[PDB]
Amino acid sequence: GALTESQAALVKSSWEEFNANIPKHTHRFFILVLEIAPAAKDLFSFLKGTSEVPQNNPELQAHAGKVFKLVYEAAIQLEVTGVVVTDATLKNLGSVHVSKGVADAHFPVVKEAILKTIKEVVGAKWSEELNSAWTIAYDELAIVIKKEMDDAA
Ligand code: HEM
Ligand SMILES: O=C(O)c1cccnc1
Repeated sequence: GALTESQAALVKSSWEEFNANIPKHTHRFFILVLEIAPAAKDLFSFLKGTSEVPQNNPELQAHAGKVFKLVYEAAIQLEVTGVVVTDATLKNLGSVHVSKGVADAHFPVVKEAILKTIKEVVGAKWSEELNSAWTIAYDELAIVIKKEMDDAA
């Protein structure tokens, strides 16, 4: 697909849709995560000692938002420029993932959790062309973070 002018137009449009509801889309996101992999719970400070995923924990929202922003930004960057640019941020990310005891087999957990979250976010407007466009953008960004973790470990 590549990211045509037509495909990027599709990712931007769908990200704008996600931001429109951070406490929902981010709590869903942690549930999709614990559905796919339960043990992941012990990883997160704000999830430990708890029995369910807190719905209004600011720490938790701030946390999940930041993750989706990072995947959008990556898609536009692909259409316009043709690539994903690795900065300070992407590298610090790689450090903290290792402190917290996170591995690569964890990544398809958080991907499916994000494609499923966006399919849920865009509903009937969903196209093969759009799925293809976020898939392309996650893959391309994960390729970069995994790359930095392996560097932070
Ligand atoms: C392209 C995919 C990913 C992106 C964009 C991303 C982004 C981030 C960011 C931005 C932070 C720090 C948040 C803060 O300062 O507020 C963080 C922390 C963390 N990440 Fe991820 N991440 C990704 C994949 C993963 C995966 C696959 C896992 C494993 C399940 C994971 C587990 C964690 C943990 C345990 C922390 C520490 C949270 C705490 O303070 O207790 N991440 N990540
Ligand atoms: O909340 C976090 O810090 C988080 C969630 C998913 C992936 N990475 C980090």
